[PDB]
Amino acid sequence: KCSNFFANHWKGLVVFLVPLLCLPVMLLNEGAEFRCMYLLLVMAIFWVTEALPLYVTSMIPIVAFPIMGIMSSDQTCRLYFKDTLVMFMGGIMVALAVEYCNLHKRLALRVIQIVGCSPRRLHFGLIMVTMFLSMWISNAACTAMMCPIIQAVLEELQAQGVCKINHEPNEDEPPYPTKITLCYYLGIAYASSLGGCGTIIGTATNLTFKGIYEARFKNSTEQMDFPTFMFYSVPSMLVYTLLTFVFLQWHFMGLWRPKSKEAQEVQRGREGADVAKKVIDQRYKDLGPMSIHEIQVMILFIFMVVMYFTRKPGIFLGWADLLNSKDIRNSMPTIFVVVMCFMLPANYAFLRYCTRRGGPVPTGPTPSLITWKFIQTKVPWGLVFLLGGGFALAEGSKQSGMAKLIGNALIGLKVLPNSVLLLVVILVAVFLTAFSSNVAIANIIIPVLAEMSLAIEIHPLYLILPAGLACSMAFHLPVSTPPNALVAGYANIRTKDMAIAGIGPTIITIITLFVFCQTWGLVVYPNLNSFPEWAQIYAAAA
Amino acid sequence: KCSNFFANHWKGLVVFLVPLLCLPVMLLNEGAEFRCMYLLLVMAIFWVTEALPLYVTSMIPIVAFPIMGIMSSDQTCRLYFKDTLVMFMGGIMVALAVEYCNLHKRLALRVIQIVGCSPRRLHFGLIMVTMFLSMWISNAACTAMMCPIIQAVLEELQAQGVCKINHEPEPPYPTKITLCYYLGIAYASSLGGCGTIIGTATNLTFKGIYEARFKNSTEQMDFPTFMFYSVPSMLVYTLLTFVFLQWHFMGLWRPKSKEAQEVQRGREGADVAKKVIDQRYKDLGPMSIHEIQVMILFIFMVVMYFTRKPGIFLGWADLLNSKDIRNSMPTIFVVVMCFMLPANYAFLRYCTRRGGPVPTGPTPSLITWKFIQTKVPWGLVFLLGGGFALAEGSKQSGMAKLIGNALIGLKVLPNSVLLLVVILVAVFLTAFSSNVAIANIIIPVLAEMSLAIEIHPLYLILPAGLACSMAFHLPVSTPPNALVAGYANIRTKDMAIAGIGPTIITIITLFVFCQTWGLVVYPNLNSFPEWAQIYAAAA
Ligand SMILES: CCCCCCCCCCCCCCCCCCCC(=O)O[C@H](COC(=O)CCCCCCCCCCCCCC)COP(=O)(O)OCCN
Ligand SMILES: CCCCCCCCCCCCCCCCCCCC(=O)O[C@H](COC(=O)CCCCCCCCCCCCCC)COP(=O)(O)OCCN
Ligand SMILES: O=S(=O)(O)c1cc(N=C=S)ccc1/C=C/c1ccc(N=C=S)cc1S(=O)(=O)O
Repeated sequence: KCSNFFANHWKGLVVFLVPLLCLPVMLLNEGAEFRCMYLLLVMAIFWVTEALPLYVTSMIPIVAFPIMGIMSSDQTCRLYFKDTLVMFMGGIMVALAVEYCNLHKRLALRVIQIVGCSPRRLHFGLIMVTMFLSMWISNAACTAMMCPIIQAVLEELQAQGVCKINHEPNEDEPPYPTKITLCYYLGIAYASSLGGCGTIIGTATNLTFKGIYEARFKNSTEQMDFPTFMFYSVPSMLVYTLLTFVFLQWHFMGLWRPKSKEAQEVQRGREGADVAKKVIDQRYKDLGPMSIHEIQVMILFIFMVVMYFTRKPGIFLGWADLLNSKDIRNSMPTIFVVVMCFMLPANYAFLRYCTRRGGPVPTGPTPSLITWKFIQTKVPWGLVFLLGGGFALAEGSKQSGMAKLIGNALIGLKVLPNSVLLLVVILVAVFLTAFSSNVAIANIIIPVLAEMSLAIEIHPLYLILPAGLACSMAFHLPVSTPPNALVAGYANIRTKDMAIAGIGPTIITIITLFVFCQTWGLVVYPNLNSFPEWAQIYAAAA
Repeated sequence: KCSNFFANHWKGLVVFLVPLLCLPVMLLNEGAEFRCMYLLLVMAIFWVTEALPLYVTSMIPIVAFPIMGIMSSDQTCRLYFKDTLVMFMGGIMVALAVEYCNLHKRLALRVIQIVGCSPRRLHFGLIMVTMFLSMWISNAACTAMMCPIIQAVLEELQAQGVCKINHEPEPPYPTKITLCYYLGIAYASSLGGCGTIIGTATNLTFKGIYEARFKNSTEQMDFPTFMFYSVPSMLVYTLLTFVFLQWHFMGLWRPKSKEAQEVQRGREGADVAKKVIDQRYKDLGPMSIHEIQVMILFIFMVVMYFTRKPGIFLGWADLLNSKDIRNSMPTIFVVVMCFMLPANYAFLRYCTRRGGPVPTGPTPSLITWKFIQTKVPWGLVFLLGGGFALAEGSKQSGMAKLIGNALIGLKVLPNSVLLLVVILVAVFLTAFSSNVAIANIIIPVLAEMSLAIEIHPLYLILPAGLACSMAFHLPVSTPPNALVAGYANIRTKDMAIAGIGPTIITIITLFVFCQTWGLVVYPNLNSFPEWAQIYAAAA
């Protein structure tokens, strides 16, 4: 057993040894919750270390749950491929439809002309636009929307000679992305996650903990209206985004290190702006006027986004409330657009048969907006298992009883002083959300915090708001949040790079949430520090 | 001009014009039954005419049902990706694992070696091996695997001068021997597909529909019982098909047909040529531990399939009795084990017995994810799920009862003539379109009609479900036919003439073995069972 043996063969050692070492967890304790804990622990070690492919590791619960007796085999498979998963896959398909024509190149060339063709400036603009867009739309939709634009921008910069997308070349193993590509893709993913926290309709986590608070505490003086939540949350969101942008510049592009070879590259790229402006303008003119194919794709995309926005906005009715015979969710418009792409034609030259006294006749079947061959090749189909694993694991945790075990576990924190309690609550929320779905963590932690707040005589919002915002802060692993998985799949990003890079945003968001809550929340809700009367009534009743 | 536009642009006309033309059905009638019927009619016309891609057409229910009153968005999406579909996808992945590392080549060449080398014995060996392989793999995959071997043998035979691939002199016309070999391979693929549930998708479709419609039925189509029902008839008509082709092209029973002389030249000489080329082409190397491990995993998976719920003893799924397991943990277990296990075990030189060069990098596994992602057909998810979802919506909306009441008049006809008519109609419909589409269209209608009359549902569903897989006349009928017609430049007229034999043989064989052997496998097909009475009364 030389050291070289470990250097070469450590993945197999992990796969062989970890289950045997983790066996005592279930052997010592009787309940089924400990079986679920064992399975979760082994899956977590496989995710962090990446001994197996991620997609294969996500296939374990199908085998594991029926054997352990947690839940039946038919139910487990149905837990995959739920409504939200269909929405995600449809979004990826629509993005490929956009890429099939050259609309993404047109949009990229337009943006470069406005920005000024500087690598540092473009990155800032794309992050800000992504955050503003994600304030009103689901995060995965924004990430899928924005990925091809980033790809086109990187190709243009490479064409001008500024940078390289991939390192110069186990022939199967895909190319390793460069520092700048990592910076851009991680930037758009993090920007989606950070900008989501802005408004009440930005993401489902906000709606979840809002609903829990409203249900548990009616007759509450303080209220989470649409304007008030935004007024509370926006400044912190701005500070997150700017500080995260600065950190990303420092980590990957050598912002404050002039000697570093990273900075010299950006300096040489910026040196050539004057001629690059004419080059970009000429290359844009080289593209012809927008064809009908592009216009049709663009109209379909705008229609999809508008239908996304107007469903139960909360400030007016929307189309969901008109149709109340059955529940309708966001999967409907997406698949509608996917089908409509296959129905419509790319050209209308066949109309020359009946009009314009004839003309050049196609002499062939007319292509549609997209082809199935392009979809079957480009879509990453492993994401089905990776995303469905989260739903399956969450439902298994709920069925087994491990969630109640965790909720009982948090109760012991009552002894701590107030500020230390707030900090520990934020840390616990971040750690738990690292490995699981955001909504599940909110569901398990929030009611405990409400009850514990009533017990110890402090205002419930004081703990509820920071934790609810904290559940969204997931940056380390691809399995933490759908944007991470999407960007990892689109451009092959190894887990180690993401885990190392994610350190900055975590510290930044924790510190800034702590400070702005403790100070600015007092301004927005003046009675936060003190204990109100209606809280006393509920405490006495309970 | 006028005809040419229709010739080029008929698919767009269908797609545009069918929904508007079928709209009055929904407009004039008030019930939800008619909305479901309108959706069914449009989807059926799209599947038959191929106006829109099959996988894309299958996605319509997700949009259509929630907008109407049928079902919610969550429920419709759950209808996709059931247990059986996961079993089928895992089986495809395991078959890919077998294809990787070239085990099928070993089995095929070894069996051909064991059987004779003369042209007739070579034909017999090719047909039998193709049938056996197609029992567990997709049909087109088996055809693609098997064609190169006969191509090489034919090339060498032509080079020697013992036989000619083509007529002497707009592609060249293949001769009778080439037609015999290639058509035999395609037909063998199609016939052997029917033997097993995982052999072809149509089996999964009709089994899943039957299980969904009648959850209380006491007769079950589990993996072993289906095999018991299907295998003997498969062997009988495979043998009869082989005998038919030999008479049609090689003059088997005609002593001097001017076709037996070619075979006599083949048996006199070039037997050694074929033997040498096949023996040399079997130079894969010694059997390796990688292949052995894959083989053991496959055998273990099948053994787990048989011992789920046997009548003789308990077995698993009874020792683990808290929840249902249902033939889905073995398949995914094998798939994961393929990624866990190494392929060399040469790294054990490090510990002791250092007899050779040690590895300098990570050791590969039995398979890679890149191979899986590029080879698996992922549209089957949408196609199969769409079939299941349409069936379930038909059940819930209430349109199923309306169709059954309409077909009550067929009660006067005797049971045997009804079975024959069902088989004939299934074959005729299959002639022009996809097998899975036809199964989706016709199986639920048969189930409801069976409830209306006093007939056991299996009695009609099994023969029709198997008949949906019998397609030989045209390239459009099934992908193996198209692949074979592409390889050897087969004109349509010859294929249509040659396919007459298998049609009659399979029809007669199904007609006889159903009525006789099914009663041995299912003793209660002649009677009307109690649970059927309960279902009919409730409906
Ligand atoms: C009530 C119902 C209960 C049901 C229970 C079901 C349990 C199922 C789950 C089982 C979990 C464990 C599975 C382990 C599989 C074998 C893993 C072997 C890994 C291996 O050999 O790695 C090498 C080093 O091994 C070493 O150094 C390890 C020592 C040698 C191990 C030899 C293993 C093979 C021989 C035995 C096979 C059977 C094992 C038991 C099933 C280096 O490999 P690498 O990293 O270079 O390349 C890896 C390419 N993937
Ligand atoms: C309670 C009420 C419920 C109502 C329910 C209604 C349900 C409606 C369902 C959808 C119906 C509309 C379908 C829209 C797409 C039509 C696609 C036509 C394709 C086309 O032009 O085909 C060409 C010939 O067209 C022709 O010769 C025909 C004329 C084509 C005109 C094109 C018009 C485009 C805009 C249509 C808007 C429709 C809005 C909805 C009415 C030849 O094509 P090919 O074979 O060469 O290529 C094939 C690949 N494409
Ligand atoms: O988590 S739960 O399975 O309990 C769940 C129940 C619901 N009940 C109802 S209606 C609705 C949603 C829901 C889970 C949603 C997600 C679960 C995991 C995600 N990412 C990962 S990994 C993202 C979402 S998201 O769609 O909310 O963004």
